[PDB]
Amino acid sequence: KKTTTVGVIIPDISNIFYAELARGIEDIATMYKYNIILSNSDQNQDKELHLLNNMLGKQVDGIIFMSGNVTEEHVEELKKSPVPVVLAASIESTNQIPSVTIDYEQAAFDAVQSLIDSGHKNIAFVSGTLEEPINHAKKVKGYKRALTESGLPVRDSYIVEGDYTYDSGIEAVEKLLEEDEKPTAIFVGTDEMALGVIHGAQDRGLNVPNDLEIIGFDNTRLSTMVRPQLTSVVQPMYDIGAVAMRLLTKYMNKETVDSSIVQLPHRIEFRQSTK
Amino acid sequence: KKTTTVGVIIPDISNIFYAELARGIEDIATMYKYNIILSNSDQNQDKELHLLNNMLGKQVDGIIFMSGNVTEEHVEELKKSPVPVVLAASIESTNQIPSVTIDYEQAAFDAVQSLIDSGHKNIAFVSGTLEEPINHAKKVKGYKRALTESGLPVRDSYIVEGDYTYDSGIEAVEKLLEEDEKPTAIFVGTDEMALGVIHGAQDRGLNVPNDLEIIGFDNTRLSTMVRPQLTSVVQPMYDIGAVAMRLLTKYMNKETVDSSIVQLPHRIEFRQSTK
Amino acid sequence: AQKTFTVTADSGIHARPATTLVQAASKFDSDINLEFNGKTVNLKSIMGVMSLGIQKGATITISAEGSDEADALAALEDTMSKEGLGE
Amino acid sequence: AQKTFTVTADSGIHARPATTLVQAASKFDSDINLEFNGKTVNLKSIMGVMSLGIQKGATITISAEGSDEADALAALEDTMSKEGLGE
Ligand SMILES: O=P(O)(O)OC[C@H]1O[C@@H](O)[C@H](O)[C@@H](O)[C@@H]1O
Ligand SMILES: O=P(O)(O)OC[C@H]1O[C@@H](O)[C@H](O)[C@@H](O)[C@@H]1O
Repeated sequence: KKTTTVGVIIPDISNIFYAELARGIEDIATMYKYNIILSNSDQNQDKELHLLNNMLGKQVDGIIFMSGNVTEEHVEELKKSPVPVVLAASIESTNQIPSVTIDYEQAAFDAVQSLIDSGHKNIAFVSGTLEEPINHAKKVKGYKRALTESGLPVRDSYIVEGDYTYDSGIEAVEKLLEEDEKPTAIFVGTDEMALGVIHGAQDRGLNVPNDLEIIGFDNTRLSTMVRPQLTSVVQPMYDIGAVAMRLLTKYMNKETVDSSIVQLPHRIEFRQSTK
Repeated sequence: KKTTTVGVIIPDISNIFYAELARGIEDIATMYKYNIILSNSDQNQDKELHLLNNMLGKQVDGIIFMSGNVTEEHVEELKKSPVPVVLAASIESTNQIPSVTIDYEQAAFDAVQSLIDSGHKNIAFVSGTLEEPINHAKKVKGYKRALTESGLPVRDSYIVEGDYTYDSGIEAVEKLLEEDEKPTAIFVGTDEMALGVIHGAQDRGLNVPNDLEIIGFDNTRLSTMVRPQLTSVVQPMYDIGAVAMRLLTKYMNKETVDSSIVQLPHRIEFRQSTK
Repeated sequence: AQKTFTVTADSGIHARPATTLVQAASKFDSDINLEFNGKTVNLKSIMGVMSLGIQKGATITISAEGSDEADALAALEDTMSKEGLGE
Repeated sequence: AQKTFTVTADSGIHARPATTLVQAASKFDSDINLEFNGKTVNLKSIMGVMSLGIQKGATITISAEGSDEADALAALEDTMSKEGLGE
């Protein structure tokens, strides 16, 4: 009936972002004597839904699911699952499915607010795929809210979407630099794109942070592998995977659960891309 | 008797290097309807040997093993395994255990040779943990052989070991720059360290590649996320994992195997860290 | 019964885009091969295709021999550009 | 029955070094807790310890109450520096 092995569905294990979450999950599974069956979905809803059956059809004591877009259809099938399912670094509005993340909306806001407190009025936002709820529902809103609350304009041409790749980061700054009212600060929704934003601007000759201040998100290892060193919002990738696994072992072993909706603390690591 | 799930032992899934190999393995396993049970060992021989039993004790149709140091004791237990075992990006002198890699020694040599062909006489080598055979048995030897064959001195103070971290890359250049006869070119055994070598030198004010040319190894995504863009020896991480898995499915399904010792082609991607 | 291309992918024919080109040829009946630098391999084989190490700028010729030649060759030409490999 | 430290780890008490500090306290019988910013949690709990988000430079106080207090507290002080967390 029970195998002591949990299945984990992930968009792409080769991405440092997901690879970090996987290490946390794996470590805790090990700690609590569980085995993991990892499977890449590549953000393909069809693949994702299919992989769900597979894991269940191989009877696993649990499921940790990660995805950039947990749709109503996903939620429906996840509620049907015979075993405990915990979402990691992913969100669905109803909160019916257990999940571990950070307060994205609040973190985006704090990020932009620090740029405003620094005297910035023209602040842009280079975002990842706008379709994904963490982006349009949270990060974007946190960015906009910081603007409005300080009584600043909320221009849509100041928001350009990338695709998480370092190159899109480059293409984003150039597009933003084509604007008449040049931004003086840029909040990027991901470290890899922020590196592209930093480089794309240094290739255009501007200096970071003198001509343009920048802030990234996740605080991956890339943040320290840039010059200047990237100021970045901290999302504890490992902790998220670790805690999401622990939460899962609580459901699996029927322990006392305080809340199935967990938001780990976030902060900002100020480095050199900001003044 | 058979589960159609192979076990993979890996030092650390969060490292981009191993995460890349894992994606290739996973993709091919999927293609051939297999499941994977990933487990981190952290280069701990005790952990590694233990994890071997675990996988076998859970009856898996195969095992893909990765490690920086496959010792005689490891080989002994691997030969004892009831199921096909293929080594990925790892080596053991006897060639008794199937493996997929590249010709490390030849690749290090080609790397240094191009620096010599470019007019360099004082060439250093920033290496990873010297204890690991790929380093002292291959990369180092390829580096030395390129030197001797061109009738150049083989100074040991020109070889400093890092620990694969970006910081060790920084510490390595500074140590190398303390040398009386400053190197004009540096071959780094890993992309992450090469970034640290590039930055550590730009922080010391020198210019790459004018004052110092640099070449890395692996050609990860970091190579293009630096300025200048890193010239790097190409090791197809994904292909290595993919092919190592395919080779494994050949043994598992008893297909025709041409050779259990595979060395995929390597080349050098010349970018900006070289002239 | 065949088409020739110039690989545009900066990564050449490797990694996932190579697993994709293999997957595609495998969905046919004909006998699809890859001709490169005077070496021909089975385009339905991961090891074979990845053992060639086809870099960017190289010239390759995919061949098809079977009851669905044109279909394979045409679908692959579509995969070639769909995957940004070449044309 | 307790010791106080200043976290030196630039990453603070997180990730593996946090899983290690948890693992360590868990190897005892006493009741080990972590005191931070006026909040105490069970040092043997992953969620508890990671829900505090202890950054670098913070001051924490690990406490022990059991038949092996000094042993736990001493072993943890050793883990504290062995892991570069603080002292
Ligand atoms: O690790 P980095 O480069 O900051 O990238 C993280 C991002 O990587 C993307 O692939 C994910 O879709 C995002 O959700 C994630 O935040
Ligand atoms: O991906 P990068 O930064 O080039 O690092 C690769 C290296 O990472 C190290 O951790 C491994 O021990 C090496 O064997 C590997 O070559």
